[PDB]
Amino acid sequence: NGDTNNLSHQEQEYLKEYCDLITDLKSGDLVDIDLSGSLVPPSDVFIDVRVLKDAGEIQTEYGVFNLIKDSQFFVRQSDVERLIQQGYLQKI
Amino acid sequence: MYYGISQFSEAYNKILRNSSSHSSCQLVIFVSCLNIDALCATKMLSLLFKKQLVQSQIVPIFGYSELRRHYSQLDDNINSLLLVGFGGVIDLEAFLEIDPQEYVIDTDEKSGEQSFRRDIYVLDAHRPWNLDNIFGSQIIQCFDDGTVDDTLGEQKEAYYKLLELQRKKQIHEYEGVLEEYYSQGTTVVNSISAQIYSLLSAIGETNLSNLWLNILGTTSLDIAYAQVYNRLYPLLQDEVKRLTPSSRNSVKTPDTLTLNIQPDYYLFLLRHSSLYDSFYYSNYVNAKLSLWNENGKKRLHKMFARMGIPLSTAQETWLYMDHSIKRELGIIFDKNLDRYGLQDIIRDGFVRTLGYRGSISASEFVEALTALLEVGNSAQKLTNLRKRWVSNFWLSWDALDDRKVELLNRGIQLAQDLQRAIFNTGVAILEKKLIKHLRIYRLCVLQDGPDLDLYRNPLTLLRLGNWLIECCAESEDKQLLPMVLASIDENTDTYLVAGLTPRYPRGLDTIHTKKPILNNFSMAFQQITAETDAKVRIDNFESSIIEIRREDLSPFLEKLTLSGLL
Amino acid sequence: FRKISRDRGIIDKIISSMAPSIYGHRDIKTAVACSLFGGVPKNVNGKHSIRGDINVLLLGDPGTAKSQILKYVEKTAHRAVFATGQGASAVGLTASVRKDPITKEWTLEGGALVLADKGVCLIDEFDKMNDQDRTSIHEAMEQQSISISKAGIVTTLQARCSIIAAANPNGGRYNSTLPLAQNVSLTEPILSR
Amino acid sequence: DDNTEIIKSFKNFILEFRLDSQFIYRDQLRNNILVKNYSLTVNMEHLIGYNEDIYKKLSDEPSDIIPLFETAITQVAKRISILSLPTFQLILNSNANQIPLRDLDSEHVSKIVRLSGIIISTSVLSSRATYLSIMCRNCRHTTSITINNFNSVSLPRSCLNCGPDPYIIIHESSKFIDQQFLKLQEIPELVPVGEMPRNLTMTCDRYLTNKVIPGTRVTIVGIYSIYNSVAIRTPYIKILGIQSDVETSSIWNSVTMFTEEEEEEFLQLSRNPKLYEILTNSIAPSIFGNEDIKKAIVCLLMGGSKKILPDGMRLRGDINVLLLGDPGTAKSQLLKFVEKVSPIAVYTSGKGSSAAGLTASVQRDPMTREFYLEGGAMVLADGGVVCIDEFDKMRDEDRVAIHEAMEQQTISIAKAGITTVLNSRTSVLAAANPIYGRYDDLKSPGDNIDFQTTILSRFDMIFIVKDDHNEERDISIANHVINIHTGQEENGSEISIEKMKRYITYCRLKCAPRLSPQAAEKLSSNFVTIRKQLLINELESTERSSIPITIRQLEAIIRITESLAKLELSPIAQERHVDEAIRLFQASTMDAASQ
Amino acid sequence: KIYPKLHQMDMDKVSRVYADLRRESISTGSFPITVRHLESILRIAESFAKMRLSEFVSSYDLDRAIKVVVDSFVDAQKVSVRRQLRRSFAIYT
Amino acid sequence: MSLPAHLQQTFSPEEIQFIVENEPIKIFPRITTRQKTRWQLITTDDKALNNMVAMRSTEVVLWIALLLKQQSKCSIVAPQWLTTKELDRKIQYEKTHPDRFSELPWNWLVLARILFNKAKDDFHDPIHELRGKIQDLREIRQIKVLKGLKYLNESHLQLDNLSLLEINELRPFITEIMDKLREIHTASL
Ligand SMILES: Nc1ncnc2c1ncn2[C@@H]1O[C@H](COP(=O)(O)OP(=O)(O)OP(=O)(O)O)[C@@H](O)[C@H]1O
Ligand SMILES: Nc1ncnc2c1ncn2[C@@H]1O[C@H](COP(=O)(O)OP(=O)(O)O)[C@@H](O)[C@H]1O
Ligand SMILES: [Mg+2]
Ligand SMILES: [Mg+2]
Ligand SMILES: [Zn+2]
Repeated sequence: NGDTNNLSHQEQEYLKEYCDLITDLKSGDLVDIDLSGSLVPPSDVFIDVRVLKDAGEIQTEYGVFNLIKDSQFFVRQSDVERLIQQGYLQKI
Repeated sequence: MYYGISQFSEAYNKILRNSSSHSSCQLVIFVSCLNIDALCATKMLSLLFKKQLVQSQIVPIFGYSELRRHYSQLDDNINSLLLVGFGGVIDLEAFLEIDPQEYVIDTDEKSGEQSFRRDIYVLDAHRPWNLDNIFGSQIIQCFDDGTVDDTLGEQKEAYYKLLELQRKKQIHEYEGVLEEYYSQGTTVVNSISAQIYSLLSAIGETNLSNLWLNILGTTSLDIAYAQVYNRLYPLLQDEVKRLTPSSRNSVKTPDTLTLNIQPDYYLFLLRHSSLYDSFYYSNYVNAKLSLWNENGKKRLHKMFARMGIPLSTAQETWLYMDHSIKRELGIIFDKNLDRYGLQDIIRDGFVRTLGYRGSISASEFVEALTALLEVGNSAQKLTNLRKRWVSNFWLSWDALDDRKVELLNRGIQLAQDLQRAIFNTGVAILEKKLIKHLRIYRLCVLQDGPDLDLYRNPLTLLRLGNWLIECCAESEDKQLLPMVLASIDENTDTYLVAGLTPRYPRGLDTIHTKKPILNNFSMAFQQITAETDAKVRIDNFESSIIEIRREDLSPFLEKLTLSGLL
Repeated sequence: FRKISRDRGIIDKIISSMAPSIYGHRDIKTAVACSLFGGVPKNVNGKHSIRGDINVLLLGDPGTAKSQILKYVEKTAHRAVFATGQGASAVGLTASVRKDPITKEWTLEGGALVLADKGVCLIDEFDKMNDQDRTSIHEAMEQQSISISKAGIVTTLQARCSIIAAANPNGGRYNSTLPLAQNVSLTEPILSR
Repeated sequence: DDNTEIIKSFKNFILEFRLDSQFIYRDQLRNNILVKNYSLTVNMEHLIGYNEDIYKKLSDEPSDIIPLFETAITQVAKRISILSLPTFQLILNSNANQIPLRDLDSEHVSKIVRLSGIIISTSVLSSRATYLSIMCRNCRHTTSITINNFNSVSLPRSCLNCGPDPYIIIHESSKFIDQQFLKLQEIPELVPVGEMPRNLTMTCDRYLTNKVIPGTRVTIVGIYSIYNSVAIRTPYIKILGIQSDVETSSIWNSVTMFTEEEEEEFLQLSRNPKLYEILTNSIAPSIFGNEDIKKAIVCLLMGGSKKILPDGMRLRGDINVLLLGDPGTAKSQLLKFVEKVSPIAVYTSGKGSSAAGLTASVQRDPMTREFYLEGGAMVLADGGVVCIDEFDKMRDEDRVAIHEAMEQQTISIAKAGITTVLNSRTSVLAAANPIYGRYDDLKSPGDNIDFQTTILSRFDMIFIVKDDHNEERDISIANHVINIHTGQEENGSEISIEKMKRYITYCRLKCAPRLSPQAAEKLSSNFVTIRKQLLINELESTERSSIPITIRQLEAIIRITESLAKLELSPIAQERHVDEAIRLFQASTMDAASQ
Repeated sequence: KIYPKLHQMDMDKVSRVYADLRRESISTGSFPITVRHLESILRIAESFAKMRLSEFVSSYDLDRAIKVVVDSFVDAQKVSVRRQLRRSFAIYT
Repeated sequence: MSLPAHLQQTFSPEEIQFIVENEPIKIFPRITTRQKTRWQLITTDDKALNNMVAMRSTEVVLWIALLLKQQSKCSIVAPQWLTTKELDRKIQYEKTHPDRFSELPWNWLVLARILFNKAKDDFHDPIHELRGKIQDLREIRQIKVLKGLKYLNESHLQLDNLSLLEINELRPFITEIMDKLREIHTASL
């Protein structure tokens, strides 16, 4: 959204300020769009998802999700797209 | 409160009315981790809610401790909670520390009723109902199958009068009748999947997949509570006849789906193994022939020789077996089986075929699902084991989808492996004469078996228990005596005791066989645990299964024998 | 055979019934009975092979009823072959390679140990054998197999046979004042088998 | 009449069979015709599912219906690839129970059978006729014949006056196919009591040729039939399918038989930080201790890398290991495991072997009276490992017959006119006992070893295993062995034999690391120190060292370094591998020499 | 028809007798002792179990096998140390 | 960078499905939205949805139609080109004209896959027959494409009536090979 020992210090600085640039771009007039969003077209409105790794009751923008390991949700893809991206959820 | 057979539509409409808003999820379902009937019922409910676009969450749950933890961890935005496969016997309001005042939203003096933020629905087939949930509470709503109205009038009267209250005599007699009601043992009287299918028929959403799931749920009770399956069979037959297209002259197509009522058999995975292995690894056949010793193998070989099936042909797999014998099997079996006492193998079951694929029966499907549940794959280790079983729940749930057939095949393979292991362990138990025949019950404790890691799962332990119950216990013309089976695990130095109800000779209709036999081990186990400093864990949903420490089993069993309430 | 065997002292009425025409030698009879009944072979996970047969060596004085015991074991065993010290060869035991008179092509013949598969090979005058012939049975006595690489044939056989051998100590009479190693000419690898 | 209906039925199976939304056989056919593989592999479980009647015919009379299913395939292929092509081969897969090789008898004649065995010989390809053009001697009348290779055919006896047999074949207008002969021996364990293993002759056609090599276990689906060569017939099996656990095609040519999905697994496994530990633990899980020998066996299985210099000199890339020690050490069990894990291996006993048994032997064909060459253990094990057990019982001449094949990796023959230099690139893993059976410390090392310095210098690593009676170790071994006797990790600490064998093949055909300069400087300094150490030891004792340290040991250290690098698919060998190689060399060969 | 299997056995007893045998066999010229004999004990126990047509090896069978092996080991010793060896090993015989 | 390497210069199959799902389709409403809330869209027209009457043919966007069908509130009317007879005619036309492609719609494969997956009970012919016909048509067109690939050159090329999914399949090979040919030719001068 926006190991490191491999990179040289110049590359580390480059990556840091490039992430800063990406966030600055995301903050502009394209705010309504999630520029660092998903590039696969939206197909289904509701999907079954499974919790892949246990975590607390994460409070996302769209709502509160009680991420119990080995529990399924029937939710809208748009809401849980970030959690799938990070790896807390799986589509199945 | 309790919802009659006709009130299922009202309950469903309430759930839709309250917990249905595309903004957020407001429904949660708790399921018994190790109950196939609950698995199928929850699959049916999940499909039904998916059709109407109701956001939900499904949480597998092993034991009451996990139930309490998860309920405490529930958010306050959940309007409806669904419990499938448990909760009826315990006092949910007391157990979950539910204070009706805290959960109240609005109270109307004119109406005389109060509105509550949360609602809890109980889908349980166990008995007896806890009279507090049925009659006292309001947040708890119990899905009844007619028992409360058929045979609970006197108990209702007594409980209502007791709440309403020379008077000492009436009070005493009322608590006496209540205690008499609470004294009886626990049994299963119906199938949850049948209840959900009745709801679906009430709202008109029955199709072939729902009927398949209902059949799986109902047939999962055949092994233990045969008397429930025999009662529910006619309805399933009528439903299959009603749903099936009248004309079958059309040829098979890659999409045709068939659901027939063909002659099934009490054989282990007939269509996915050899005809020999189906007889060898069958509970009934081993019970009626004693295959665990050499004379049994000789008798089975004699039977096959008499039937006219070469040994090489019998050991061939089902698909490639000689087709003349496969076609004649019904004729060959019917004359030959009566002589060996294996006549009751003949039966009628449900077989489902998907175009151009192998046909599989309901019993084998249930066996595959159970095998996936069992072996699919200090307090820290216990929690890890329970987490692994919760994980296996989802493998078994996936195996229910026609797009996942590799999982079903994997389940059949695992089921064959597990039955082989159970056969070997039972052979070791019977050869050594490890079964002690006391006057109150039978006992069998495993201490040094070769495959003792398998029996940490209650399901595998119950599989072995059923195997033992059928062989040399159902037969031999011995008196019906309940059995206790225990197993050890060095990694945690504790026992997993499991009382088992006796079973009448299979397929022997009689007035005494008509009467059901209850399981009293829950009451005795709880009494002994309370009286002694047992350290027993009674958190499992099946109250007959507990955990004991290595050094407490001897005192526990001594007190069990001296109790006399078994 | 299943009533005789529930009785309580079968394990010792069986030892008594071993060569009853020999007066004493209870240890020899016990060893012979153990070898006759033999252990259980086991393949752990399909990767580890463990022998399941018992080998016995009788190292005694001249007139002490050794050859008679060997003859009795030959009589009683299901499949037995009797060989004497210098009457046996390295390929006479195990297997040999010949050129078939008909097809004029190399072929493989089974020796004593092959004839004694699932049986007993009784070697008398064990200490007088040739060293070359004696070293031949090393692989068969532990691995239960014979490996031949000769004349274009590369094959491994099965020799699941137990060996009961009779030997005579150095000098013709056991010297109880010296250790066992000094009283026999055999070496550690053969003795350990 | 009925033939057309049968052909129509098998054509509808190839055009109507869908298990979900993909036509499996229609798409398999198109994809095969695009790469010029004119065949279709059909699974018999799918045919039993479409129409059981079609399976009943194919199983009741196999040599009559199989020829009619080939023509159906050809017709469908023409319809699918040509917009208005030889007869297509049909390869069968089945899961029916395997009949033991020796249980095949008169009850199975002209039936489809499945069986397993070991391939002991393969023939030079022959040419069978599939479309003859013929002419008449007298009237010169032209005709043609069409032949299917399924026997229950000859030129017409009477012309179409012309005497008997008037037709002569016109070869420049005929078409032929490929035919091969195979000998199948039954598995050693299946053999009954006191019986020699039995052979069986097999023949394959077209795309089933050049699929196996001698010494590889295979599974065969075919037809048990008979051919007349009095009232007896010699049986044989007409192959309809071959399945093997060895990717012989990858081993002979390039890298093949690895799917991208399979290849991805191997890269993932190589990325494991501690693959060395997993591989070391995976060898002989049932043998306690002996970690150094297991690491040496890992290095031997991995192998080094071979170089061909511009001037033509070749540098050996294989590692040879000797195990000298006392009885009961589990050397034979290690050899029997290595024979079972390696993709190609032969287990031989030094006593039951010969100079011609190893290497190659000259044999005379009884018919042609012509001498030819047959490969022995070292040829049959080419590209793999030879496990020579009882290395001390081998005769002096039979042992001397191994020097060139161990070092130069070639078998020079000059016998009966035949003059050649075969190729034998094998790794030798030998087990032996000292002179007195036990390594006696009282006597000098030159008294416990009868091997000459020439043969010993050819071994990269020499292990002198001594059995010391230590109570703690003895108790540990007793507990381990009892657990084995009375009694599956597969959790990242051990991999099954199949996966390990496939990984060995992948690494061998995919990597060949090279030394970096730092490693070269390190190994060069170590060699100078070791040679000085042998000289100080020699000056002290009048006796000349029995364990030598020549340039071959430097090359052995280089090979060990390269094998350790190759184990992890690292194109370059760094000092982190040189240190391990030096440690292993010190643990085995300098340890043996020091005593 | 009979293949006895080791299920319930005193591991410590067998381990302790094996260690004792090894330590006492360290002496020069004594009968060799290796893991082969540890396995021979179990083989003899299985044979004794087979003699009774029993499907499981009992404790008595293992005790008898241990006695057989220990005696056979002791008898082979020299006269000078035979008495000491017999006294030391009397626990298992 | 910002765009993955597999989405550069070409579209993914999901992108093609996204494009296809904006074309209009005919539906039979199972509800009567017409009045005798209200849809408010910005990417398509909303008058049709606001005016629905039970069992009355109307046209809406394909994705809205699929969403409605998921609720059992509309029955998609399959296109006229997706009947058995029309597919037989197209197969015959392909067979008789080896040098040209038939006049199937530019979205026949994608729409066929979508409708078979989603609306299985809205066809008037057996589904297996339609699947077989579409498979046959695909094979014939594949033969024609293979034959036509032998005329790549440094100049233009024409592939008339080739559908969107086939063009997406072939875009990399065709474009890169023709680019290399052009590069060689231009280097020549
Ligand atoms: N960890 C172990 N160490 C040693 N022997 C073992 C071990 N595990 C099992 N064995 C036993 O080793 C025996 C095999 O003999 P082994 O391979 O040790 O002999 P060797 O020393 O190579 O040969 P030889 O005695 O002829 O010199 C088998 O009986 C097997 O049961
Ligand atoms: N303990 C004994 N009981 C009975 N007979 C014996 C005994 N010891 C020796 N003999 C006699 O000795 C003879 C056999 O001697 P034998 O065993 O062949 O000598 P060797 O031991 O050199 O082979 C037989 O006739 C037998 O009767
Ligand atoms: Mg004699
Ligand atoms: Mg050895
Ligand atoms: Zn003529």
